[PDB]
Amino acid sequence: RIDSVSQLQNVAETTKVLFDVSKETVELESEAFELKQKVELAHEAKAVLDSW
Amino acid sequence: VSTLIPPKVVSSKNIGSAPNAKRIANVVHFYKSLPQGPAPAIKANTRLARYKAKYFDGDNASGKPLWHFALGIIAFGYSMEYYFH
Repeated sequence: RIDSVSQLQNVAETTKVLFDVSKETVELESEAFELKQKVELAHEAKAVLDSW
Repeated sequence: VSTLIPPKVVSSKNIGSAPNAKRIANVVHFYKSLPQGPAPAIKANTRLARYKAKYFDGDNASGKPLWHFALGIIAFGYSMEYYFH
């Protein structure tokens, strides 16, 4: 029973770290969307200009 | 998408394994254990608890109380022979 208990003890603290970290990462991808639109506009502009 | 909350919900690992059942047994049993027993019964000096102390110990399988007790009945009826004769 002590063996079972020891696993759970360590988990309880450390999991909270991952919990935060995971959402933090997701936030970064939101910001990446703003980038994506910047990238997009540049690509489009270069293409129209290339045709000219 | 955000990580789900399963890892942090533990309250069904408190009955979830079999030694929880054993635990709730021996947290009572061993806690209510005495260092040594209450007493084994061997003597008490009622003057026949002494008979038990000499003869009817935990380790005495020695035939001596049997012999003594047998001889007692021999002493009983032998006198009764002379009560009837």
